[PDB]
Amino acid sequence: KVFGRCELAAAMKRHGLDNYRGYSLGNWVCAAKFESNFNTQATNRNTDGSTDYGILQINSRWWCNDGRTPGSRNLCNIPCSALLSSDITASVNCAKKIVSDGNGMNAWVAWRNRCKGTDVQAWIRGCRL
Ligand SMILES: [Cl-]
Ligand code: NA
Repeated sequence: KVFGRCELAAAMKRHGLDNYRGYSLGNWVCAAKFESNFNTQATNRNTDGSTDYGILQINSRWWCNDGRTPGSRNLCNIPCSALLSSDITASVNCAKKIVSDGNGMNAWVAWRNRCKGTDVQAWIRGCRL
């Protein structure tokens, strides 16, 4: 599923991400835009052989099991394919574990390079939330 901007903002809000660990909703919408272009089916392979999955491009080296990332952890305890669903629940629950891990949203490279320090409230402007 390819989400609309306000559709995704409302789904993330319902799942508890608005101000989760201090990060306003706009941060999460901005990250999803630049990680996956709001497409739950996005996948991208990394040089180390790991793969990034779903709307928030969660990585198989640490967070999910895809059966082909040797010596990986599965810290969200899920198959990576569960992160590609049109229901974002699994992605959100895993993201909450990631952002609690110590370096906050800097774990998402696109967030650090394209959202951090910008006017992220713009990503929820106009939405009925
Ligand atoms: Cl933080
Ligand atoms: Na893994």
